Amino acid sequence: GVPKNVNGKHSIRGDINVLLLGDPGTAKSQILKYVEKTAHRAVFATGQGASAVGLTASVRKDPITKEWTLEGGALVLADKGVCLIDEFDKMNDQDRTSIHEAMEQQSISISKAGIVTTLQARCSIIAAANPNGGRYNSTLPLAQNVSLTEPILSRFDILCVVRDLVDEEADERL
Amino acid sequence: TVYPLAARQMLTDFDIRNINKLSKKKDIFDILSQSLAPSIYGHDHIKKAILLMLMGGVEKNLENGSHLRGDINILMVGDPSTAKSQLLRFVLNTASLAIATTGRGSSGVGLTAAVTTDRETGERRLEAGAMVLADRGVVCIDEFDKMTDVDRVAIHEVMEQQTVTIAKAGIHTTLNARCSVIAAANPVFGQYDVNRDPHQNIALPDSLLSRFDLLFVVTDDINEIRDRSISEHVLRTHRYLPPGYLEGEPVRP
Amino acid sequence: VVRDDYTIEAGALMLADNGICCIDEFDKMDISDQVAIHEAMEQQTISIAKAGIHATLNARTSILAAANPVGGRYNRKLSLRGNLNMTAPIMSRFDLF
Amino acid sequence: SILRIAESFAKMRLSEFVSSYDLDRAIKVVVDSFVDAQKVSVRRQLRRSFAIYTLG
Amino acid sequence: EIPELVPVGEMPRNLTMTCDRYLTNKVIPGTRVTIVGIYSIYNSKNGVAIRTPYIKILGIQSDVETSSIWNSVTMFTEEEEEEFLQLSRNPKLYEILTNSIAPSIFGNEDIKKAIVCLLMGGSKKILPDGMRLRGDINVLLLGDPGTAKSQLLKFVEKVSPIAVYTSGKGSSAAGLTASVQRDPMTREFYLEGGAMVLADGGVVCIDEFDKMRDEDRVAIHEAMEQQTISIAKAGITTVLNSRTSVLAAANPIYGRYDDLKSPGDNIDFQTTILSRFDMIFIVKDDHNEERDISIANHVINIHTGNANAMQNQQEENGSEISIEKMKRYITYCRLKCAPRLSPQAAEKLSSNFVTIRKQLLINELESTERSSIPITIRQLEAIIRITESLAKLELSPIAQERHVDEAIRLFQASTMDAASQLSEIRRFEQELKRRLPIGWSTSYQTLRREFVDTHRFSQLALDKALYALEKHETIQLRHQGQNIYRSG
Amino acid sequence: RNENFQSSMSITPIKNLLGRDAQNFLLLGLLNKNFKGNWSLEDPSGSVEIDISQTIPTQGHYYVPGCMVLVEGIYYSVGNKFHVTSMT
Ligand SMILES: Nc1ncnc2c1ncn2[C@@H]1O[C@H](COP(=O)(O)OP(=O)(O)O)[C@@H](O)[C@H]1O
Ligand SMILES: Nc1ncnc2c1ncn2[C@@H]1O[C@H](COP(=O)(O)OP(=O)(O)O)[C@@H](O)[C@H]1O
Ligand SMILES: Nc1ncnc2c1ncn2[C@@H]1O[C@H](COP(=O)(O)OP(=O)(O)O)[C@@H](O)[C@H]1O
Repeated sequence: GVPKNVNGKHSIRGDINVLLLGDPGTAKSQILKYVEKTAHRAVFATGQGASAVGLTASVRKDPITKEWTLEGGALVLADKGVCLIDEFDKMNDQDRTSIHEAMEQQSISISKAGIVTTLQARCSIIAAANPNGGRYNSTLPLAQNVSLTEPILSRFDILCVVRDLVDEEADERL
Repeated sequence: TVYPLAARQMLTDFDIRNINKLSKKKDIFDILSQSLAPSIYGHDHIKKAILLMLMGGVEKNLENGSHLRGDINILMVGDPSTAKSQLLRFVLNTASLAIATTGRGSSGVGLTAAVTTDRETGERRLEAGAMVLADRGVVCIDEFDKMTDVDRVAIHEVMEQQTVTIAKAGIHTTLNARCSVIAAANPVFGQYDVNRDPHQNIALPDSLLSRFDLLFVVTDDINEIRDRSISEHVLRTHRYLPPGYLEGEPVRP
Repeated sequence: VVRDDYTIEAGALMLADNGICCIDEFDKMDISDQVAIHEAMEQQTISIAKAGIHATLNARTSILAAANPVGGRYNRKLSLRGNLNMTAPIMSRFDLF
Repeated sequence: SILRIAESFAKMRLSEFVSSYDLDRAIKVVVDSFVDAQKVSVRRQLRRSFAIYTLG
Repeated sequence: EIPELVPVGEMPRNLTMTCDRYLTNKVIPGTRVTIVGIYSIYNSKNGVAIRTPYIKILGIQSDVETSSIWNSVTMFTEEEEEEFLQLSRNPKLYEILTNSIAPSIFGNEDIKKAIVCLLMGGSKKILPDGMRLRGDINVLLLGDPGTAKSQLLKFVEKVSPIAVYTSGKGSSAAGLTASVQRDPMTREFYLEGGAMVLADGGVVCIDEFDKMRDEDRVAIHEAMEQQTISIAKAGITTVLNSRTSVLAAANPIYGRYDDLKSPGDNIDFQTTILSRFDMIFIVKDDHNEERDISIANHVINIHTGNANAMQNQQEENGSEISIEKMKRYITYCRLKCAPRLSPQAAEKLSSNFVTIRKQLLINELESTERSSIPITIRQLEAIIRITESLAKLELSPIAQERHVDEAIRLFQASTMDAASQLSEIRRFEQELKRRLPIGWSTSYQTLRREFVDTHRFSQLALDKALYALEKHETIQLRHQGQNIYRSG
Repeated sequence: RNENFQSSMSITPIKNLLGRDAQNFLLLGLLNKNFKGNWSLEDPSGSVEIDISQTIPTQGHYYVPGCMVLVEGIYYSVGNKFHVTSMT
């Protein structure tokens, strides 16, 4: 969409974040790789390999003069692009949901090691998650199907539920 | 020239006459107790212990070398807004030498001593931390229930030994610290329990509880009459105007 | 990631590039190893974004694993899913048993 | 989110103004996501509840 | 550089600049400034032909920054001072300041009043015994997502003259408070100020306060309450002053605030940090169709651009003021007015405090466990500071009783509303549904003499279950609360 | 405005009474029967429950609910009640 600035007083996020919840074997990750091929700027992260400060942004001590300098995270490298998370549910909660300010305020506010900085991270986040138990239950609601909580689910604009249903003819054409 | 700016105030003979006149009174302990912090209501025995803390007891050094501590130390544990930190600020202001410290604003090396180079010498030397610079004085510890364990080691070392041994950077030195400690703490829960559980008083180990002479515990029990008395007392406190200043201007028995 | 400023140490999946990674005691593998294998079989990449360093690492690797059943020997009455500690997606990621 | 999905649908056509068709498609996407998120006991009722907004 | 004008995918670049003579000591760190000057090159002691650039400052201008280093000095011009006096003489400046805060956020009127009270602040007082009492209020907005709490944080950071915006995840103990760093050339430790040093005399805003670490939350207690940071690290011990008003936003531990769930389960904060906070605003979503349609129309008018027209027209109407005028009015009201209390106001304040503590007895009787939201003497000091800020809106040196009841209304709307969140109940419900039929009424004295004097139940069971039948809307109350009428 | 109160006692608002245990006070209150069915006195600052066991009323007057009466007596903080000595 379009980010909006109202009178220099109000800010409206313009990017769209999409969560794909589905059964395994439904090609959720190939779409993410296609967005990596397709988007102008595209950053990838998955699992326990994405830290809380691997995303967002971090701070570090330089070997020269031992001064605290900022380091751009995964969301800094997607300032006008797409950040893509694979296996979103199995990632740690501290590592899952450290991205609230980039996915809501489109900004990275940092106050550590004597450094205060309001970075811009206008990120479209495309996540790919799995239901509880490995398979989606059609008779259950969405809330206990996911391990995600209400605020991390609430920012996501489109939540695509995929169910691997056995069909005599859809499997044929597929 | 250098001026101290009077930590050890000079004593005129009129002051000595006043001191020896008031010493003969039977309730000089009460007068000097409620003379400490009239803005603070309650905690009268705590202020009596504060008075006996500022004039700490005599120290006796035996012939065999046992160091018998004459410095009384006080740990105040209890509910929020029971004015423990305000008593810490008062004994900070009214002492001859007072050094404050905080649970998350202290390091164990930063409390005793740190080794650093000197600019005009090009030689390594010690600079004393918080707990050594307050020698023959008081240390005002706030949020004592949440030290890092490294700072707990150094603090417990001073409470059991009164001297710190530094063996690093080619330096083998001992430093004396004959100082008093007043500290404030909250229980391990959000509010203090009236279930008198020994383990949920403080989160610190009982070994550090043992070196504190007076473990005062305060409960902000919810009342009507005494609560109204405290309410009217703090509204009398807020209605004070400092002398020589205009009404409604910012501040610059 | 290794402080030396972080650098990458390759894991045993990466050293078996265009080859075979024979893994023993596959049942009691770690959860970080689980979620890295969850991307490592199909997409053949491991993506690491930690602190200042972010990258994707291509690991074309064919996996041969030998996993003991947990809780003792294999039970012939139970299903093959019951005897193993693996979940559904990493079982579906394997070619054959 | 409906407003950004309508703006993105207008952006896909390279048209600087958003039409009512883009609002209809954005509402259709958001309603379809909400219906697919719901449990199957009430997907028929929820589909018939919002059918007047998407189809017309 | 300005964060609004950074390039894509890069970092803001620090550039070294110099001032000489009377241009020195004019700016506090953290301000936004426009600078005119020459772009010269100087050789540095630190490859080939690399000569580091700098800017020699010829001129400094900043509307957000005033009075250089703060000396409580009146540098406002005379006609602007007369205009500010006219604003202080306005009979409804309270609604003007309420509507000035968040014009593009529907509802949250009590939150806007608490924000204006935070921006004006209380009065710092000095006692002869060294007793320093707080002159700032800290407000925590706890509630569901989608209530625009972080937008209120951003607007508070825009309106306030000294303000910083921080995170809960992006924070640290040495980041919010002052840090101990090392100089490279001298190899000596020195203290560099953090986010609560850059916000000294102003507002610090914290986003996602529920998520900041347990060792990270508790370095703030002396900086919220004692208005100082006492640091004894690396051979340096000092007590820096940090007079920061704290505005924090948070969600509950569960994903949304659930009215069915107990308030103890939703909040895993300690009672200490809620004792330090002054407005504990718990906000919920009731899903009222009128409120949903009103917020829908308001956000539609914001997105289409018609809200730009409505705020631009209402500014010329005179019921709202902009960021710059309200910022300078905040600075003038903090630098000019510091009010006391009338003796008749103290009776009302102490009486309301003992009344709400007696209500806290009733709140903590039947639950038998301690409430997570406490009302202590520091909350009485909070209501005192609210009253003094309400006097500081209109430059009133005396906080009269008219400001006192509004302070009581704000405290009941925030903290008392937050704190108010087997066989006897069913047996009472069956006996009362069989006792009085549909469409007939019964006096409360009849129920008192037949259900308490009989000792069929307790009086607390009666008082709870009458409310329980009231919220079920099958049995309601009529005729000044003295009649119980079955609606049926 | 009357000379008796410009002398005898002074009027305290009702909200200030709760907290003052066992002290004599003189009041002006709107007389009312509350939801509980007991007698109460009300001002714009609040209300208090009273009991009329020990009253010595002024002879020559009428007392009905809705009267604004001068009430002299002692407040007790045990049950939140006000024991009235005299009413006029
Ligand atoms: N139309 C399709 N539907 C489902 N799966 C497909 C389709 N086309 C290809 N695939 C297969 O899906 C696999 C990738 O699935 P992946 O996204 O890794 O599963 P998961 O969603 O569990 O991560 C590919 O190996 C590909 O062969
Ligand atoms: N007379 C009094 N009685 C009780 N509490 C008071 C009194 N005067 C001030 N206080 C409150 O005590 C508080 C300080 O205690 P606190 O900061 O909670 O100590 P700590 O930081 O050790 O927990 C102040 O906020 C002040 O409002
Ligand atoms: N009353 C309102 N008026 C305008 N916009 C609103 C309102 N309520 C919510 N919003 C929008 O919804 C979003 C809510 O985000 P917010 O609740 O501030 O995040 P957090 O849950 O972290 O506090 C904002 O981006 C805002 O634009």
